[PDB]
Amino acid sequence: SLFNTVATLY
Amino acid sequence: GSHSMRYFFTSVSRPGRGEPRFIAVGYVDDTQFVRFDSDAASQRMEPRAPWIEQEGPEYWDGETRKVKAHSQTHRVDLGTLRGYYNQSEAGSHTVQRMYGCDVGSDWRFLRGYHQYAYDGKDYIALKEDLRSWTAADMAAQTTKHKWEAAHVAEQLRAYLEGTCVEWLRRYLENGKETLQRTDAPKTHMTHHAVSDHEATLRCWALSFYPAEITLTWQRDGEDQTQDTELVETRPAGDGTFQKWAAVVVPSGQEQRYTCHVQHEGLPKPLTLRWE
Amino acid sequence: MIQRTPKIQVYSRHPAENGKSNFLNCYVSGFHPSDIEVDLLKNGERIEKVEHSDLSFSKDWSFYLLYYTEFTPTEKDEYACRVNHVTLSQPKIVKWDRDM
Repeated sequence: SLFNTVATLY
Repeated sequence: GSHSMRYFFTSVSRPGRGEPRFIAVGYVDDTQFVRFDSDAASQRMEPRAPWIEQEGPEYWDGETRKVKAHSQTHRVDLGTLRGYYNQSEAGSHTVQRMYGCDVGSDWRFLRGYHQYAYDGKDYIALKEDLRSWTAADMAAQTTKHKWEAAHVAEQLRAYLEGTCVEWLRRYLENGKETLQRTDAPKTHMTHHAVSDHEATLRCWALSFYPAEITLTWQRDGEDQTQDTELVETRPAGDGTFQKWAAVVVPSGQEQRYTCHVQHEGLPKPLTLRWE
Repeated sequence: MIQRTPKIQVYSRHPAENGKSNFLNCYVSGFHPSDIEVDLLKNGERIEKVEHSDLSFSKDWSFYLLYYTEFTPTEKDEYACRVNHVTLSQPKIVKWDRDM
């Protein structure tokens, strides 16, 4: 199951 | 023994040809189980192993939701990086991301990973302690500081040590007959004459799982590493793997050479000789 | 920017036996960037129904793909894989050999 909270570089 | 779950994401900008391509794949050990392709019709996370097909609608809806969010994240990131490196709007660039977890023979947390690349090289990676970052260059030091202040490590650590390992455990048991199997290589040797005075001995390993294997040749018990033709381990297409190793032998010298095979599925390592 | 040439292997799934159904594979690996053209050829000619695996990559970031198609080998038919990539001055053609 994927990670739920993937953040942008910026 | 040990097991792993890994997700692999690829985003490729296509300036003046629409949205960037985004491809996501999931693996347990050497078996692929899901995919998402931005250019496909479904616009959903899709099954690629028979054992994940029995996850219900809440699973597939949830995975579709998360992978589109990953996709949007990466779309945005291609722009950020183009600015960081002062690149033109016209050129195609690549971002890759990989994360997941390893468990040991106790199926308890062993190691976590989260790695990020731009145009084929390291950009930023989460270190082993899952608490700090390795920035590959000056651009990535900006990201490092951003990610520290937003506590990105903390969020990923909780996933990699907890939920990642729980889901890996669940897939292992639900796909027990696929994932918890070891298929020993079927091995044999071929002999072919290169001329009147030289022949090829090729040692074959076929239909094995997992992909991890060692194939070597010796001459009178001495390593032939620099004189062996060794191919990369390759998929058969049916979820098993193949590998071969060949040597050129002067005619009459066949009995001097031995091929040696190590694999998880063999009770004992094998030593094969021609006649 | 980084560019790596594809390694190319052309082989069958099962030991090749004349008259028996099989799959012909072209495995391309170690390349970057991901844009790549791969064709399977029968007697010089592009095979129409060819599928491929989902794009994935190794520890070093280099991409790998499996291209494949059902086939029934014969004594006389010749098979090859034809690959193009930014690293190649012209398309690389690799012939299928049954003991490789």
